[PDB]
Amino acid sequence: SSVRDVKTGSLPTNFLTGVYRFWRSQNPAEKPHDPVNDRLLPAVVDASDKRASIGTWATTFFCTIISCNLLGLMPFNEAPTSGLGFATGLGVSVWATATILGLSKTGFKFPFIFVPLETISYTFRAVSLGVRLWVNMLAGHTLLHILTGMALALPFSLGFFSMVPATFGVCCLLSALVGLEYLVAVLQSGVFSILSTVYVGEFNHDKFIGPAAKIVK
Amino acid sequence: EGNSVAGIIKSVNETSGANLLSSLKTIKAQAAPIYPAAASSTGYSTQAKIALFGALSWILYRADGQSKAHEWIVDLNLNVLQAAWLISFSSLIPFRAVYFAFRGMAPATASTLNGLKTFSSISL
Amino acid sequence: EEEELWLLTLTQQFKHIQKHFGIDLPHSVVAHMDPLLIKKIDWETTNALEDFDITLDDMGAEDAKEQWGAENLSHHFLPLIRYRRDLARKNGDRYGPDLVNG
Amino acid sequence: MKLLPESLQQEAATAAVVASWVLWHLDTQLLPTIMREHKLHACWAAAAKRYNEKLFKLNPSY
Amino acid sequence: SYSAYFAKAGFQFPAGLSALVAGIVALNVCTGRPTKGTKEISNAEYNATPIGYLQSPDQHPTAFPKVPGMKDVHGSPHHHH
Amino acid sequence: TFAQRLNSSPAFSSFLLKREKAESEVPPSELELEAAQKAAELEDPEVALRTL
Amino acid sequence: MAVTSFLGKAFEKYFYDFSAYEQFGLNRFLSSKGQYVALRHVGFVMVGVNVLLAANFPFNPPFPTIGMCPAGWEGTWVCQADKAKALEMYKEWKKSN
Amino acid sequence: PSQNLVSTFANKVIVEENLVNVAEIDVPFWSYWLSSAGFTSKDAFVKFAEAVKPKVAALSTSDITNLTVAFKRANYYDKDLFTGIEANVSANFTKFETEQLLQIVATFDAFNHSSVAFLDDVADSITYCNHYLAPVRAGADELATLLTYYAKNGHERADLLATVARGFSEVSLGKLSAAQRKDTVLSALKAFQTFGFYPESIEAVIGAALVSPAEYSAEELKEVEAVKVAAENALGGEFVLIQEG
Amino acid sequence: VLGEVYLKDILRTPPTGAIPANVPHPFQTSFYTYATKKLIPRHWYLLGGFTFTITLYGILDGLRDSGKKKAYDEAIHAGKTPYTAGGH
Ligand SMILES: [Zn+2]
Repeated sequence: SSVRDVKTGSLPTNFLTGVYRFWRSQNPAEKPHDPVNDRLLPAVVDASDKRASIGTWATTFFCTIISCNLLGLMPFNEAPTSGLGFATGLGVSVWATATILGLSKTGFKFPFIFVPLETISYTFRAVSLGVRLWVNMLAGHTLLHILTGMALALPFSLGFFSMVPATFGVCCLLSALVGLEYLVAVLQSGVFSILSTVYVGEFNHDKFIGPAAKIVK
Repeated sequence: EGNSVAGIIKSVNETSGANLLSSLKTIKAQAAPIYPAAASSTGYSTQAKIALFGALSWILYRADGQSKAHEWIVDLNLNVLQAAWLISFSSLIPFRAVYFAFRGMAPATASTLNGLKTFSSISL
Repeated sequence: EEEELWLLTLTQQFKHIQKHFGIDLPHSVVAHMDPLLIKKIDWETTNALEDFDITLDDMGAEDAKEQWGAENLSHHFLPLIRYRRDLARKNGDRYGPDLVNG
Repeated sequence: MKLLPESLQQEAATAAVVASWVLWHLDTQLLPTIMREHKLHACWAAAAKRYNEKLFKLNPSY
Repeated sequence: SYSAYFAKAGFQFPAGLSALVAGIVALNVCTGRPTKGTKEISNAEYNATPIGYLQSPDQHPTAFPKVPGMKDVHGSPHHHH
Repeated sequence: TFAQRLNSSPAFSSFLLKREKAESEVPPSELELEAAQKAAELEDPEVALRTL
Repeated sequence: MAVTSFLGKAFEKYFYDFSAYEQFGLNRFLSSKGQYVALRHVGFVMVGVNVLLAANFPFNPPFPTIGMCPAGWEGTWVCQADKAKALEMYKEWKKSN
Repeated sequence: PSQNLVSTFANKVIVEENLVNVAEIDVPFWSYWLSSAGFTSKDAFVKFAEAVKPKVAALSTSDITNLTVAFKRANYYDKDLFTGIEANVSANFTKFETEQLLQIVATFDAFNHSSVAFLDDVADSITYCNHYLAPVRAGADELATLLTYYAKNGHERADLLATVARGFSEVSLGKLSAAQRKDTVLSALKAFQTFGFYPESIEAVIGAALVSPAEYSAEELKEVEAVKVAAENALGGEFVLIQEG
Repeated sequence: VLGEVYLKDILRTPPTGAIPANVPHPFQTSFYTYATKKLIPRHWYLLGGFTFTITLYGILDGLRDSGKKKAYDEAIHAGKTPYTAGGH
């Protein structure tokens, strides 16, 4: 009932301001023909009422996936997005959000032999949006399990703290794959939300209402 | 709590001319804003103990099931590989350059406030 | 000293925001000092226009961006034009800017 | 390895609970705080030329 | 100035984290199925069986196994091969 | 100055910024230093009256 | 101590000015500090690998060895590639040892 | 005797005299939701209007909005209550949202009740204390009610009229049925010529009648084109309907 | 003069007694205001997409157990054990 007090200019407030303004920047509003004044202001407010909140949705999916992907790089923790139902469940849910948005631009009726081939390539982006997040979080972590099993075979067989130039070259290769996994954790949360603005932004187009009567000169 | 300019105006009006210039530092301090003083510490809040015991209850539970995972020595040596980058990030990230880089992501902190330019609001 | 309370409340309040904004000012002190600016900012978040200044920047509306900022601080002049209207009503006249042709 | 989960609907619903909490937390807790301090700065930077000129025309001190 | 006001309130969780943790726990306990490695039996079997025979060896792996596949319990020796 | 007000903010008492200085990123300008020093003289309102 | 206040002051002086890149000299051998941290990193892994193995050494490895054996074992339960075989051999070895 | 005991319980415990005895605690909650269920009951709204009069001076803004639109639907005009309501609005005008003030004015426009201090504190609140795009979220049948209430009472406030005329567009009039759009366009042009204020968005309320003139009569279109010529020289130009092409 | 009844609840100075409580947004106050003004008018496409996935993955969980029940019955009506006898 009593909300907490926020310092202005906090670092999480500055990061999320720049993050939100980035994903809002991906589907910008289109400039009308008329100058924007008090005549055109309800047409601009109604143009914003009919646009999807892709600025909010894409930073929902940025912040929920970069938090899940970076959990896999914390010790004692696995990424939730290395699960098949989690990662592909976010990809189908973006694709269904784009489709529900594109189906409502009409009256919820679904759109010769061409259109089964536009549909297939369109229905596969349900699969590809989530599987790309799942495979990247699985295939990077699986290779790290294999190469740290093979790196453990050397000090198990040889001495502890002995014949160290053999294990050093594979402990730096293991260390450089965890570092690549930090890059893939941030990139795949970016590629998921860049592509969510592209897919949802395809149906983010309505008619500008505008002035139907004008006193010229 | 009425406003402090009307407290300045009232408290300057009811002083004599002889003690005007002596009173001006106690009228200045009566209308200064409150900056609350550094209280007693009483550290680690009731929710900061849930956060630290709950993270220790999570780390012990995840290390418990990692140790019987059929690749337990491979799992437990991955926490060494993952915590090595948490150590190598405290020693390589420029934390003052990162603080001022996030500070420029927000337009509220990328510039100074801009209104009210002091020649428009004089009272002569 | 007739309207010195309003002109010096504007001066002292902005000088305290500017000294502390983006450094250590709490959000509670902003909403204390400027309650109707926070009220109008919260209207945009409630009514799904939280990116309205980004929308006017997308469509290049630089004069509607200046009107958006000016109409959100337009209550700063309300203690003056409620005072000057109660002067002119007490002196039998009409307030000037209230009228269309005046 | 582990590829399919024990329940796909339980993992899909964990994703929908986590992402709808982040949607609620952003819209309700974060973005009101973002916009309270973004738009104090933005309204002051957009009005500053017309605020000061309106105030110059109003105060009679000159 | 104002720095000592923000040190007074300490750590605090995000403002609705109790609904996230109650929502993730309610998905992990209201599964509507037995608890991953167990099977529902009748009460006549549950009251008749020792707790050493109710356990399976697969569900109790050894905490730091010297051989991969070591289990802590052995369960019912009455096998149906 | 601005960097001198940042140094006493809660951000620079945090652990990763505790040995840092805000002047190391963008130093205060020559006018910003001379106007913080001029504003120190005028925090005495008697000195501000006799100057004016 | 105050359990909150002492360790923060203790860890801070360990974190900030306690540097074994200078308290142990060590600029004589390494060029930068940017590659002292890239060897303390790999050094943390090799020490952490060698501690986790040695803290329980007589174990049959889950990971594939490449046909190599640790010490004078070579035919025992520690080197057995079949895991149901080595469980029977470990249970014989355990009552003797 | 099961039917006898229930019928005896029904004639002495569940009546409307005890329905108004539990409704004495919070009045504007129970006043608002009952009247939305069709409970007009003018003798019961007398009982409401006295148990709330020691409370109107300390009500929240959503309570005052709940009182007035309940006492509008119940059509019961309690004049010494309704001056306590306008003394809540005039004392707390900064806290009232213009979504709430457009429902309070439409009650005060039904029962022709106005102060001059109330007409300024509603116009000061819509213009200065509220967001300038909040007329755009209003719906033009409520804004036209506010325009006549300032023209009935002869209150010329040119700052309020520039604010309310923002909310008239093709968007806000298009959400109206053509019966309700007709009762609004004639009601908004009659107020815009009473003050002689012809904003640039009067061409959306004039143009709402000139695309579909077949629901308007001859003297109503004589009332429309009186305003159209009065606005063309004021805006310094010539009216032209746009057809989209 | 202009005398503080005109500045009331419009312009306040920085506080001198104590720092007040933060003013809540209407969404932080009640979930019902968030749900009816923003969650359902603006984000129902996203809630519809989360609903589609949970129902679709309940189809695929229903297909997977009807395929488990199919292969189970064709081992007990074939005189075989339906799994690999545990392993241990
Ligand atoms: Zn792992």
